Amino acid sequence: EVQLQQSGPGLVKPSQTLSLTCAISGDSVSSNSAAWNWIRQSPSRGLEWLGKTYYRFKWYSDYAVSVKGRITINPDTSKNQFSLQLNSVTPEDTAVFYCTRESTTYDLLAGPFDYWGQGTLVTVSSASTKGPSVFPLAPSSKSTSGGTAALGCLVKDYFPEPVTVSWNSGALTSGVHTFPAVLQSSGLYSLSSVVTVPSSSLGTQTYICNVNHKPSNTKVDKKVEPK
Amino acid sequence: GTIETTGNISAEKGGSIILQCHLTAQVTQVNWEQQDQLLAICNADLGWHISPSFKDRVAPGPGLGLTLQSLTVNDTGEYFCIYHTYPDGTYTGRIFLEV
Amino acid sequence: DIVMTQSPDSLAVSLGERATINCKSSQTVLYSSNNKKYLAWYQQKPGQPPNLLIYWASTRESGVPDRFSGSGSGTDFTLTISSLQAEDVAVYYCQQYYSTPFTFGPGTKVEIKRTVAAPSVFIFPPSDEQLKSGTASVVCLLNNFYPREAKVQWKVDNALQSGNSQESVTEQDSKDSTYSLSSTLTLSKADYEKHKVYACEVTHQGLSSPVTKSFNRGEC
Repeated sequence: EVQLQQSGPGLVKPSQTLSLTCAISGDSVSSNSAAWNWIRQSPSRGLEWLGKTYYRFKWYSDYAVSVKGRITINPDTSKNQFSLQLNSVTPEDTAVFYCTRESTTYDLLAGPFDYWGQGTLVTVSSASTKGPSVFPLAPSSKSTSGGTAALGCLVKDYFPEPVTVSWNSGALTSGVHTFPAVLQSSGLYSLSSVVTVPSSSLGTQTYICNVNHKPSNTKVDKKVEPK
Repeated sequence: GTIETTGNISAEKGGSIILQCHLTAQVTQVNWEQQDQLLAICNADLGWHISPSFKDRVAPGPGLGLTLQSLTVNDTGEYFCIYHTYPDGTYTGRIFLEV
Repeated sequence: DIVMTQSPDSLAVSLGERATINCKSSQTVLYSSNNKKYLAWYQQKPGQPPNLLIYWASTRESGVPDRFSGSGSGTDFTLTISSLQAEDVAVYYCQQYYSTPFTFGPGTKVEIKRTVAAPSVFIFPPSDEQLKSGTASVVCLLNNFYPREAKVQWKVDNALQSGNSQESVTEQDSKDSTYSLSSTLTLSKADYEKHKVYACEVTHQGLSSPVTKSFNRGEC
């Protein structure tokens, strides 16, 4: 199978340029059976194609009219990857940017997007990065004896999105609910990550949420205990 | 080498125009171009393929030629028939269209 | 440009029952020379990229199960799920790859109709670590309920609160088809210390009367 790894910062100041890369594994950039596209997604505009680069017997590029003059998608044959450069970035460019492979095997100049990268959330803002403050959501002392109890972590006052939350270094996955973040009056994000566990295990089993905010290189481990 | 293009030709708006090119060596693929945009590909082993930007008004013409339908004032300019040959390499030809 | 439209905005179907979603292009995506329809279907589960399901209007992609199938032709297309599974809850898109720019539809959110499940309500006071920093967030959690419609009210000394709370909801669970919600009331340290009773009143279809979880500030 083909694997596409995305990299590059998410936070871009207005008027400055966004630069992302899509490293390819399992295929070549100069493939005659493929085109290398950039797609964006936002709740306002849905899914929108931005541009592509393909090599048949010469390198070609095709871009959307909504970004011509700002966008550049160039390949790198030695590093087996393709870039995206969006100049003069405005708050309207805030979106999840996906790199994807267009499978052009039957029709050499057209095909569907058969493989996609994980996506990069790009936030257009002048605000500086801020790591999260993690606080426990302790299980209640009035829990059901021989029932289930809820506990969690409040990941407050961070910017930009996203944060990742795991429990017991990724061992506890069952019954976990990491809610989507909300933008607060202050302009910083906040989310809760909860988990329902057996009430009888609160004395013996330890619970620790592991929060990673890659934009500011912050890693906070927080132990959630009763009382 | 051999570069034999149709020449600097013209046609009216709304109509169609045929783009001819003639080449000594094995032709692997012929790429048609509207200035810098790719119009069509005629691969020897995989056939004719039209760009999604031109499927609506470009059809394969006679031989390795092309037919540009529904002409507009924006179609004025240079047109190139790239000939990727083996072992001779690439040979290109220019055609100017006025409308 | 070719505009893509999808007739059902959202669709709720019981587990194991058929779900058919419609798509339409403003022009025919059928190319005569090869008799192919340049149309694709994608599935996008929350927080992950879209996955290709069908291409050429009816060809199933490798690895995608037999319950997904495509039909319809030229301009009107239809994606069918013969028996909808819990894991199939996602937004499904159609796309044309006929002319540049390649365009997508608005998407159709496919969800499951299931029995009414009442939430398990939990209230969490602010931690001493957070109060020390100068703020008090009180979190009320409604766990695994159905349908999504739920009203959560905050009361501080029996006074209804307004403008100082924010709520968040998870998308429908891929195994039990329920939702979860957290409502967070945020006060300053000084305000939190001015009041005693902090209550979260929850009204839901699965509850005969509202459930109130509350605590008194200071070890309760």
